[PDB]
Amino acid sequence: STIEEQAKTFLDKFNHEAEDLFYQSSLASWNYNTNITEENVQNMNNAGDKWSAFLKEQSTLAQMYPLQEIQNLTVKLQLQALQQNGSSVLSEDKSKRLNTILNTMSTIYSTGKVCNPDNPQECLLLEPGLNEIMANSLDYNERLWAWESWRSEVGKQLRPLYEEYVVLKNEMARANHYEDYGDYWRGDYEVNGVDGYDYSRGQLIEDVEHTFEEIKPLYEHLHAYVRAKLMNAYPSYISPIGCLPAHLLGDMWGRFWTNLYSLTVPFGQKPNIDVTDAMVDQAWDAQRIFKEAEKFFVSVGLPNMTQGFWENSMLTDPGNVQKAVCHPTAWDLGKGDFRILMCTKVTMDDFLTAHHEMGHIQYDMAYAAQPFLLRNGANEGFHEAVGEIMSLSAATPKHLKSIGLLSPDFQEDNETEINFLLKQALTIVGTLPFTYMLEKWRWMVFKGEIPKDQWMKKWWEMKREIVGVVEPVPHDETYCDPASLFHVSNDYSFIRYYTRTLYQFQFQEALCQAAKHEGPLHKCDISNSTEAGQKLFNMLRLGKSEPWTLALENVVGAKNMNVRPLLNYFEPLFTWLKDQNKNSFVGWSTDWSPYA
Amino acid sequence: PNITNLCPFGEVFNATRFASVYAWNRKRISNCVADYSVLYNSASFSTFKCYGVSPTKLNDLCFTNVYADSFVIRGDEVRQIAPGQTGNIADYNYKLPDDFTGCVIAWNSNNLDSKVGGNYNYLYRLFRKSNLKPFERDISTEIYQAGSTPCNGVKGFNCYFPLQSYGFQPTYGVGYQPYRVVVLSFELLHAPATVCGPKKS
Ligand SMILES: *[C@@H]1O[C@H](CO)[C@@H](O)[C@H](O)[C@H]1NC(C)=O
Ligand SMILES: *[C@@H]1O[C@H](CO)[C@@H](O)[C@H](O)[C@H]1NC(C)=O
Ligand SMILES: *[C@@H]1O[C@H](CO)[C@@H](O)[C@H](O)[C@H]1NC(C)=O
Ligand SMILES: *[C@@H]1O[C@H](CO)[C@@H](O)[C@H](O)[C@H]1NC(C)=O
Ligand SMILES: *[C@@H]1O[C@H](CO)[C@@H](O)[C@H](O)[C@H]1NC(C)=O
Ligand SMILES: *[C@@H]1O[C@H](CO)[C@@H](O)[C@H](O)[C@H]1NC(C)=O
Ligand SMILES: *[C@@H]1O[C@H](CO)[C@@H](O)[C@H](O)[C@H]1NC(C)=O
Repeated sequence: STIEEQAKTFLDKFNHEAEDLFYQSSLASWNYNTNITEENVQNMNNAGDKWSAFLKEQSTLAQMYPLQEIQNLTVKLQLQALQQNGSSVLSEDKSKRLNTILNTMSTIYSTGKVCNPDNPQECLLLEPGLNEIMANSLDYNERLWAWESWRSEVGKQLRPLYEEYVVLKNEMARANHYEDYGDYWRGDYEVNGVDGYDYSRGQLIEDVEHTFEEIKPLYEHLHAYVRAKLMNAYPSYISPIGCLPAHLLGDMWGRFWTNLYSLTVPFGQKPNIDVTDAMVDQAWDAQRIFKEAEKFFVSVGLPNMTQGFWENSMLTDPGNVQKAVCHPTAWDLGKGDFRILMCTKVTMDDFLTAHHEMGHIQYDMAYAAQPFLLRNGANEGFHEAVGEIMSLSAATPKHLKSIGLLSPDFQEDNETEINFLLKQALTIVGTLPFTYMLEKWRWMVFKGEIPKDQWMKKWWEMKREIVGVVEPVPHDETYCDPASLFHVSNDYSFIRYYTRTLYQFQFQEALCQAAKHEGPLHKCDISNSTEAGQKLFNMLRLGKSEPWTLALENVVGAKNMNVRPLLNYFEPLFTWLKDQNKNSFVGWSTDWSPYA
Repeated sequence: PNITNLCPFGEVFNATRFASVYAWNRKRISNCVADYSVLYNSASFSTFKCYGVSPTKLNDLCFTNVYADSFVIRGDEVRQIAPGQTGNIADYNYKLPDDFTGCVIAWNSNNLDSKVGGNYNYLYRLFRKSNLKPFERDISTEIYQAGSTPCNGVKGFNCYFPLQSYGFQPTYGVGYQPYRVVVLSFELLHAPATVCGPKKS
């Protein structure tokens, strides 16, 4: 009869057939990932083509129902999600060119192999080897060689490709009624039609700048401390007044600073909280790791894993004969089928990763009651944030003592808390200026604020201004230094990590206040608290049905992303860094004082 | 006395194939001895919810006719086979009256009714203009008209096909795995009641 009832019936038929097709595609992808064989690749490609063609046909059929004649918010949300053209609005030649460019960038990044000139008989790929070289070497010129050679090869290959990519994506986005591709990415956080809880695409940049302005003193003190320690490690290269050299940050791009924990440890004399040896002594299998994670999730009141999870997941490397992707991934295949694909080792990192991925599985299970097109996080930040809160809670010494993995007579003094907080800052605080600078640069590239001849001159200027990292030698416009990273070269949004990092600590403060924890925030464990699990599950059950602002109101009681829980989390470390930086100079100079 | 001529409960519960929820099979059971304690004491049934009568006194009472309706539904759809409920199965596939006397028996059949490729032999009616009356069967395959435009027999815009398959695969969740449901309907009419329980000697 009415347009709204017509859309509801269309959504019902869509949901029903979509769930089945998405299941077939997801099962084909799972069979490819656990069994890398050419027929599995063919089956995955066939299922993906059927899924994409089906989404194209339903997008073509969904647009015939006008949005303004529908009053139910959930129906309007599903219709808004389905009615996106995507690349379909663009011409067939340009769509084919864009797909070809994306595929060739994926092949160039995945199969990029670089080794030293005059010794070309064998070469190393980034993921098997260059990562290990960047994370473990202590040699200045070796890291400089690896960094410059990989940015030379990858950037000189990817620069014309990225120049075509920005133009095609901007054309598609303006054809889709967006200002640029950056506005298309910022449209994930856009809430329209809800009274009071509306969020605009333009508010995201202002909120990110407003939060980063409060991030900046803590990052400045951490940067000064890391600069002093790197000056101790490398005597003459680092200046007291200047920025950090780019190739010394412990990773290939500067994404994380977690590989500098050995060089920058506050109290080396004190022991670490490594529990690897304790699990080795007690013969903890990966099955035991996941069962302990399940015990953690039932302690807080969340549902336990299904029988199909234990039957169908691959939690151990299969063997030599059968090949599988080693990356840990939680799979929501559809129809109540939840699996984890992780090559689990007996390490603390794998144990925390097991908690993180089972948190992903719990988030997926919670919104299974929702319609198919609303089965996602409220934004891209929440889905990762709910796994990261489990990673936060599991890493605490109280959780390790409770499950028996840590000795009951382990002394928790202030020094171990300081060095643990510094490790968490190197992982968590260090990625925030890099993430903000990368997204702001990509937004300015899409917006047209930066001309193509001035991309790199601005970029390093941004990196000195924001990240406090200086280039070793100047780069001209023949280089494409951003696109050496996985997310930017493969068309992925990058603001999810910044939002995830802030949402992580906001959720942590909310659950710890719910659990009546009486100490420091980093000493808080959310186990044994039914009310904390209930407060989490109230947001978890919604999925994408409600605005992310309303979900954040459900957890923390605020309508916007907030920066104060992160600063509260690192407050002991903040005071310690302020004490340790009395002689040294906090802040950096944008001049070429260390090296250029 | 000596009791023979048991009711054919083997051809309902232990059937090699079950019907879909839309074209649900109805078997009229008359003029035999119905032993309900064999069904109640089995551990193979997940749901044995009896409405309007208790299972303990079923083995004593006598009824004129017994209607055994058999079909296959999802795990999450077993709750809709009850008086007063709502959902696609109750509104469009199989409707129970509010004044229902009988038992709803359901058990998991993932072993038999699921194949790795997907078993599309079981269907459910997804749409219809009005809700079903109690104990009504709709096996029509006419194209549903959701819009003003006439369908004219072609599944185009706003015109969809009523019956949709459940692609039952063994790796599904417990709420999506196939469940075989047998509903026993007990009525008493003025005719001589002949479906009686077994009598002790
Ligand atoms: C992996 O693929 C091979 C291909 O020959 C097949 O024989 C094997 O059964 C598969 N293993 C699993 C666990 O599916
Ligand atoms: C919107 O539709 C859903 C079913 O799709 C229904 O449950 C919900 O109550 C509706 N909301 C309003 C406000 O009508
Ligand atoms: C998708 O593209 C078609 C083709 O021009 C257009 O008519 C339609 O309005 C577009 N949909 C949206 C949501 O912009
Ligand atoms: C999950 O918990 C319930 C109740 O505690 C239990 O019956 C069920 O067996 C558990 N699941 C598994 C896979 O053991
Ligand atoms: C730890 O506590 C002791 C005693 O309160 C104090 O002397 C020491 O300076 C503290 N260290 C740090 C890093 O806070
Ligand atoms: C949570 O509850 C279990 C069950 O009593 C208990 O063994 C465990 O120690 C509790 N956790 C903490 C941190 O006390
Ligand atoms: C059906 O099969 C089971 C399995 O062997 C058997 O125990 C039972 O007696 C059979 N008949 C009925 C009516 O359940």
